[PDB]
Amino acid sequence: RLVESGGGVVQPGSSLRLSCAASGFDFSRQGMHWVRQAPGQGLEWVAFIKYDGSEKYHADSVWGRLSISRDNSKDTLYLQMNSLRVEDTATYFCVREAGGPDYYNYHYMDVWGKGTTVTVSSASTKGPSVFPLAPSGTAALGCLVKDYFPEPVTVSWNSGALTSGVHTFPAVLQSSGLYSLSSVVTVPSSSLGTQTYICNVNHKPSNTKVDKKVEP
Amino acid sequence: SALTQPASVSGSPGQSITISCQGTSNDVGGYESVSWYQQHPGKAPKVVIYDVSKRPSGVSNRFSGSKSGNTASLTISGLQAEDEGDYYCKSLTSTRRRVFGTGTKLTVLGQPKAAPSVTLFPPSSEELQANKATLVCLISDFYPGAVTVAWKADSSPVKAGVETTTPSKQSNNKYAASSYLSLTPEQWKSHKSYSCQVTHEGSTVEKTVAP
Repeated sequence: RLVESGGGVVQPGSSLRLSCAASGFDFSRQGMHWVRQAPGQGLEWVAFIKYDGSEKYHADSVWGRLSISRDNSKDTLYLQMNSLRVEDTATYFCVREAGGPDYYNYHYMDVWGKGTTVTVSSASTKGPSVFPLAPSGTAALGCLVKDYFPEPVTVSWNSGALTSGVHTFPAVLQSSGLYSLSSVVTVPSSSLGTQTYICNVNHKPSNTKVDKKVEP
Repeated sequence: SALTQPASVSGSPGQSITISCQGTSNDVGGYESVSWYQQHPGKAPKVVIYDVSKRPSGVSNRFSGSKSGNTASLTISGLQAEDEGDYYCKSLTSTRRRVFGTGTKLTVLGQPKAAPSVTLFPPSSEELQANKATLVCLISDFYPGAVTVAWKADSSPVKAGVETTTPSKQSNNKYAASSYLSLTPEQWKSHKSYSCQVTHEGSTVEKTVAP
């Protein structure tokens, strides 16, 4: 078993130190890895350290900012993260290299920690900017929620009155560091100009509530 | 530099499928250390293959591995629902670093395949007066979810200022995804038209909007 910690949400340029506490096996005799995975992305190797810490390898993307290291008397693996970048956002896993006699690395990873998250973000707590997406015998319309931080925000229609045909999509994280998402409801073309359509956007962290009227 | 895998495979239950991992002679073609990892949502990877042919104790005999040249392949016989997940290959490189595949999303198939519904929204007038512009390409009702999204101003490809979601599941047993295009009001008005081309299972659907 392995347990990561030290993670959190920091600003680009700040520094952070991850620690993975190990148990149930002899630590000083085995090599260790750090692997990160961006949200909705694939795996990426970060660093590897030999059992005795006499050698360490780092990935070209995290060179030379992120430094692996270990204390064998504390049975701990460390990751020191400096000059952090927005691209450093990911879940960092403490991982064990499989080994044994004739240890000698077997070149596969047999044990994983549940992982510790790290979020490097420029953004500060901020209210959502809501803009209507207007319909051009079924019409499609919706609201555009833009530039809010952090997740989540909930969106209803006509104050929960209209639940039929509503799709609130996942939010995209823009390079600026701010989230944006859309919500669309499918309605009969005939009801337009007749029925009023309103979306209710609610941001809890910033305590922002906004109602936008959507019309042709 | 990542080892290249196919973004996605899919198969009917009972079907045999194959995933390819193509490296160079300095990692995949230079060593026997290629290993393969299965990953479920919200869980940590588990090794299903190592030393390129070998199964770790506890793994089904339905998983095999092979290597030809610089391309190593994982092969799953008799797909069962529980095989659905993302698959990553790991290789050792001449400098003794490790490198991972780009990943493969494997779908054991519940229902028949389904193509995406594509809606494109021009920038709202409230936003135009805000001195910003954004195009919203909304994708829905497709399966298995894997989609290439591509934007074109006029007939010209546009790689600048586009963010796309990872396909997410709907209540109706089909996926959904979105792609947003950031532009300046001048850009929006300057160009003739803007296109959204969604490539799903080798097939592209396209919608278009203009000032």
